[PDB]
Amino acid sequence: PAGKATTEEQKLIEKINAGFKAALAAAAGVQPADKYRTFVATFGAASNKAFAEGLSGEPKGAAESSSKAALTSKLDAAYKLAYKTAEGATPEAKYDAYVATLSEALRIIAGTLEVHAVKPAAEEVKVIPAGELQVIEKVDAAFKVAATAANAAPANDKFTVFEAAFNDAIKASTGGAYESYKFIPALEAAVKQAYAATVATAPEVKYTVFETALKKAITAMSEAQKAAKPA
Repeated sequence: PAGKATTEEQKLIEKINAGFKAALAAAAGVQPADKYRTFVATFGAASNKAFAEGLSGEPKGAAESSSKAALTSKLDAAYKLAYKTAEGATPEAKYDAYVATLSEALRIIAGTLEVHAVKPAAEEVKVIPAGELQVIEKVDAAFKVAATAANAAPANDKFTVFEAAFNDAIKASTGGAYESYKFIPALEAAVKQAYAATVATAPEVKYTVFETALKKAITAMSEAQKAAKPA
């Protein structure tokens, strides 16, 4: 699990620079001669060292050489292509241009070997479901003032009071937060039954159903705090 992020190529590409610098750096400061032999002959050793240090297999992937082929094919291609151009390049600056050419070719490889994942909207959890359940404490309490102050109704407006405090009390205390019965899903649908039930129901528990189901439903949701039954 996330054992390693970088790879031998990506990781090594930073080390080969030192080998190359030893050769490229040695190119200048020396006599007009011997500057050519080292640039071509020292590169052989420098590239061999990285390759000799990039020894990897990774049987997990089907690729065995293709992964390293990209590094060497492009690396040698630019090197040989960059040098080859020097032969045709204008003697006005064929050597400086030649050396500069690799650096760019060599630098871009670091940009082409980048994972390049970029996955907008990877689907992340905005909020933990375990929380926001505690607020049920107030909901259960605030429910009382809805039950009594409603009961005082003369058999009229009784619901209105609930719809008043239920929608208000929840929002009024927390106006700037969860403005609407959403803090805990299921209510939006489950509540809807209330109007589907308190219309055609036996004439005896018409209110009791409303009192019992709401309290009962909210209680079940109470057990959620104990355990959210996580995978």
